[PDB]
Order: sequence, then C-alpha cells, then structure tokens
Amino acid sequence: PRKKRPEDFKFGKILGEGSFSTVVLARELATSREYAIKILEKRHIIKENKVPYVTRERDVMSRLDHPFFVKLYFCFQDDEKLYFGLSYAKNGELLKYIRKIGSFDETCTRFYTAEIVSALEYLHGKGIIHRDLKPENILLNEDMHIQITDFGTAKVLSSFVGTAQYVSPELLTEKSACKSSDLWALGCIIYQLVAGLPPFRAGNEYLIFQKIIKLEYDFPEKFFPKARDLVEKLLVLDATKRLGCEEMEGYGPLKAHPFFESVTWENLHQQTPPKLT
Ligand SMILES: CN1CCC[C@H]1CCn1cc(C2=C(c3c[nH]c4ccccc34)C(=O)NC2=O)c2ccccc21
Ligand SMILES: *SCCCC(=O)N1CCN(c2cccc(Cl)c2)CC1
Repeated sequence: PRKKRPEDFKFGKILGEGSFSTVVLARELATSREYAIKILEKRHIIKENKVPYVTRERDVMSRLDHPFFVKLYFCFQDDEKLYFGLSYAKNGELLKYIRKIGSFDETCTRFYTAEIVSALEYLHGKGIIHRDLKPENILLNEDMHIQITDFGTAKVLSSFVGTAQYVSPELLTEKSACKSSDLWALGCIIYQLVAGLPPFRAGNEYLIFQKIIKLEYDFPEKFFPKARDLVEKLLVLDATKRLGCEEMEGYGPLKAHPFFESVTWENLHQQTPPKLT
C-alpha cells in the first residue's frame, strides 16, 4: 500500500503547538477515523539540530503497544513537513484536570497513579526511559483511561534537562537519567494530584533546581497519610533507593504499597475510572 498523503485527511482543529510542531485533529476521510497528527516543519528542525529528537520519536512510538500509551499508526511526508499519525486522546491533558478540579480526592489519585505505575512498568521493561513525564503529556482518552505521549525526548537503553518541576537530581548533577528518574517524576505527580501543586516550587528554574538537589519541599495539611509516605519513598536523592526501582527489587513492592490497597492491578485498563473528584 502507498503511504498516506495530506489529501487523505480533513485537517480540523489545532490541538496545540510546540516549538517544532503542530498537533492537529484530523479525520481520515476514507474510513472516518480520527487521528492526532503531529506535523513537523523540516526546515525548523534541520536548522535547530533536532532531528534525533524526531527519529527517536518515530522509533520509540512505533514499538509502544500497551493500552496506556499513545500509538503511532503511520508516517508520511512532503517537502515541507513530516506527519506522524497518532492516537487521538479526546479528553486532553491530565494537566487540564488538575487545573479544573484543583486537586484529586484519594480515590481518583489512587486510580490514576496506579495507571501511571502500570504504564511505567511496561515502559521500563522495554528499556525505555521517558525522561519528561508530566501531567502535560499524560493524556486522557474518551473512556478517561490514560495515554502517555511525548517521546521525542525519551532515552532508549541500547545535555537534556526535562521540565524543571519534574526533573530528577541525577539528570541535573550527573547529566544522566535512568528508569528511576521517571519514578522521581511520579513522586512529583502524585504530590501534584493530592496538593494541587508540584512539590519543588520557586521563582525561577535555577531556584527550583536548588530545591530539587537539597530535597527541599513540604507537605500541605490536606495530604493523605499513605500518599505522604509513598511520595517520601519516591522523592529520594539516590536513584537506586526509590520504591519501584530495579535496585529496590522492582515494581512488586511498589504495587504492594498500601496507598494502592483497594486497587485491582490485573486489567486496570478495563475498569471503569472513578469520576474526577
Ligand atoms: C506542549 N505540546 C506541544 C505539542 C503537544 C503538546 C505536548 C503534549 N502532547 C499531546 C499530544 C497528543 C494529543 C493531544 C490531545 N490534546 C492535545 C492538546 C494539545 C496538544 C496535543 C494534544 C493527542 O490527541 N495525541 C497526542 O499524541 C502529543 C503528541 C506528541 C508530543 C506531545 C504531545
Ligand atoms: S514518514 C517516514 C519518516 C522516515 C524517517 O525516519 N525519516 C525521514 C527523513 N527525516 C527528515 C527529513 C528532513 C527533516 C527532518 Cl527534521 C527529518 C527524518 C527521518
């Protein structure tokens, strides 16, 4: 079969724009199927030496086949642009819901954290480090299950510094992320869901980094006791001592944390998600 062409689609609303691309809701006309198409401007990426970001993106997404990840279905191109055909997540970003609801109750925090843990287990088992995990790239599909995206910045085990709020100490100081770096980000995300704000906050990127490296943060008075404990076991400076990391014997003991007491891990992706708080 021939590669798809722009003419095969009716391009609809722009979902969002990044520094090097536009993600656009599009309908494949022949089958009426909706896709999020990521449109990349070749010149801009050429001129900014970002191409590796582009192949890693295509490569990593092509090997993702798990319910909690965005999938890459096709790729085509013209002179101007590169087009990635992606899963469309109708309900947008986890971030949107944090803003809208303010903070999640325990039921919701527990459910979504569990889906994120399950997704990271899959990813890490494939030797992939996300390196930029944040509510902005944890999407929600029509059934309100999560779909993680944004893989151009991932590391595959075969100079980058992710978003300041969620970046790990080892990436800052050692210039090297590891699987465990994503568990640090998970800690930050759990904290954000419960508190409504991320744990390392300050007036600029430099000051946020300083807090990260010194592990300087506080828990508000609203914080669920079991979530407090879990976060403290994720936000640990030493990457080999985080609950869930390989050196701490993996995902077993993480999933056994009592914060997850009432969760059924088996077919999480088939369970009905709790209505957002
Ligand atoms: C900050 N950004 C620049 C452009 C996208 C956005 C980051 C979050 N994000 C969302 C993405 C996706 C989708 C989006 C759903 N609602 C959105 C609103 C703005 C931007 C993207 C989306 C999607 O349906 N499938 C996706 O893969 C996506 C796909 C690749 C890389 C990053 C992505
Ligand atoms: S759609 C199939 C994409 C194949 C691929 O991996 N490519 C194609 C050429 N590429 C490229 C050309 C010009 C500018 C940029 Cl940023 C990328 C990417 C590699």
